[PDB]
Amino acid sequence: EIEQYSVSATYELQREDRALVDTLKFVTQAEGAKQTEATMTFKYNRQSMTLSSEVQIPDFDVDLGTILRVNDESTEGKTSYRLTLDIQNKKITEVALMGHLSCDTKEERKIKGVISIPRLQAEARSEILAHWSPAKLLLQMDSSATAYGSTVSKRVAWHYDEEKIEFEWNTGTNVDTKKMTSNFPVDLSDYPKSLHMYANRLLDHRVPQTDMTFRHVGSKLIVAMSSWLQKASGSLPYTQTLQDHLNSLKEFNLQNMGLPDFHIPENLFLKSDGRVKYTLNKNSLKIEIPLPFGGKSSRDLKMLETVRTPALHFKSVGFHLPSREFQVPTFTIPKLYQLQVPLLGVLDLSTNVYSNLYNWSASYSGGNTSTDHFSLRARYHMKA
Repeated sequence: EIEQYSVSATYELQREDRALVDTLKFVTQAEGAKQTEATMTFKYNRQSMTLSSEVQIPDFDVDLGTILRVNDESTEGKTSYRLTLDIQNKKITEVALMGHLSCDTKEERKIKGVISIPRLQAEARSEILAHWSPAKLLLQMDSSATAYGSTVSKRVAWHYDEEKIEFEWNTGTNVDTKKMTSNFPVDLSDYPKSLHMYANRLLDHRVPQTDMTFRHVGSKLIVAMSSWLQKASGSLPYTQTLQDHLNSLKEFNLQNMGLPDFHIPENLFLKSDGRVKYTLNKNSLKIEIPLPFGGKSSRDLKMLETVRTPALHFKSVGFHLPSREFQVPTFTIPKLYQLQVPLLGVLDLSTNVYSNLYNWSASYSGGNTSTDHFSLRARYHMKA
């Protein structure tokens, strides 16, 4: 069926509509009726900065598809990109990594990140925005992560203003018991069958010269220990769930791993509230310090923008070394500096903690409410 073998590393250049794919394939098949196809192809779209990797191995059904799509959307006044990592296992997208960037150079600086897993429910967020402003400054942050129903949040926002300056923080972390139980697979594909077969083996095998099996003594011991448990104090539904578990265990057959009883509260909340309120009366001070020798571009630093190594083509020894072009991140020198000069009070803080069965509140606003009228009210409060 196979007349011979041949392995090749032929490089081709595919016509992707308008774009060109530097398709390099490494097939290792056997010539003849029996094709031992095992090809490691790694496509590259140089016209669209797209990298792909293909490996088909039907011997173990290994058909992995890795596609790296990069969108060049950066312009002279709008720097943007769309990073995409599509991890397909057996052509099934199981890990996807998408990034959205709209970091403009004028006011808006949108930085985003998408992290989710369709198979295991592992959703994570990373979104950054920073609204540029010559006078004030506006900035935000987003970083959320939910995996198996583990809700984690962090909400911190700060904004500058001539009147007031505010700064809050919110560390959200709530993990629910039933949500964990449902999201996390708590049942094994091969476990109830094993328990049933173990119970069958235990029942269908015992000492001779008699017919009682160990299940009778096991039920006796479960009854005795249940009687001892109910002998002591404590009237909770967890005890009744335990009794049901014991009755099920009497036959030596369960449904899941461990103990289904959940003594913890179904809602497990843990939050750290807090803020900063910082008054600057009504106006701020925006000093525009002149910066001499400013506004220069990359070429004025006596440095090159792109580093190009000497391409070495020596025919005597056949040495080939192309020009590796390295891009130096550009930076522009500001001509003026915006400096914010603050003012006096009023000052105020508040922070509240909400842990499980714990609601602690605090509030204090110090500082004279009026500089020119001397109305001081520095009152605090602590509640738990």
